[PDB]
Amino acid sequence: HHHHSIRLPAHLRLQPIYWSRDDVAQWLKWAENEFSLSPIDSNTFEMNGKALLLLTKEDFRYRSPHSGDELYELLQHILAQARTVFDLYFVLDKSGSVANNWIEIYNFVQQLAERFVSPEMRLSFIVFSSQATIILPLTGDRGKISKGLEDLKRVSPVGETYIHEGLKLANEQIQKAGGLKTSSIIIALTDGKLDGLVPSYAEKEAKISRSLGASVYAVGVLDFEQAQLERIADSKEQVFPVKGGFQALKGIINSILAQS
Ligand SMILES: [Mg+2]
Ligand SMILES: [Mg+2]
Ligand SMILES: [Mg+2]
Ligand SMILES: [Mg+2]
Ligand SMILES: [Mg+2]
Ligand SMILES: [Mg+2]
Ligand SMILES: [Mg+2]
Ligand code: NA
Ligand code: NA
Ligand code: NA
Ligand code: NA
Ligand code: NA
Repeated sequence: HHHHSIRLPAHLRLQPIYWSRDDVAQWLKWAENEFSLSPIDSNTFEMNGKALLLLTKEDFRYRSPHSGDELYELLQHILAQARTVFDLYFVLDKSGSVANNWIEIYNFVQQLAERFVSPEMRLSFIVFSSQATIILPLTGDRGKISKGLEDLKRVSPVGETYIHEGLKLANEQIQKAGGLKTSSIIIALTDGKLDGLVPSYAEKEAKISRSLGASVYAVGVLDFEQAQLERIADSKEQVFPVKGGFQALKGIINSILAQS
């Protein structure tokens, strides 16, 4: 049948894997009113969206004898709703300077790759030093992404810090994917210590990214050059320190999700 009209509150339209425990509770309140259900206790599902998605339909029925089957099917319909394809490009400094920090860069990327696993996400991994290389071409195939992560872990840092070459490969793929028609995010991990005219080259390439519609983030490693990262990223609000650990990861995750 094609007579379903499920429109969630705007702030609940993100894929349920990103729902907080409070989001789950709000979804229940919305559903009770939308579907004229009997009262749903606010603690019926004391868990976040990742956990909600592990429950079976039987679990829903046990938790809500009056409404669990309907809520489960509602969730399935929400999961089937089309969401805009979102493309994340990681542009990673493998120069000699960040050699003793490669694992820190890799681990930040792995954490973000593990977060952005909803089916509308596609990831690409690029590394740069004296030359830039696409390690993982843009894809939503989680098997290829896992292989891309294994390849990233084996990188041996060496060479100059020619970040413009890495940004160029993100821009080339964004152009091939549709340019302004795409939803594209670049995440550059670097200390931002650029030599010669590389600052000019990098800022030019980043402005090209923005002319293609992309939003540019910079994650700083080591004693990174904050001002330089601010000129590459869209703004200081899109510059995060890799040293901020979970708080920096949460900050950048929320910022990216808020581009949807
Ligand atoms: Mg509504
Ligand atoms: Mg909104
Ligand atoms: Mg929340
Ligand atoms: Mg029953
Ligand atoms: Mg460097
Ligand atoms: Mg510099
Ligand atoms: Mg999160
Ligand atoms: Na319906
Ligand atoms: Na790969
Ligand atoms: Na793209
Ligand atoms: Na965008
Ligand atoms: Na600027």
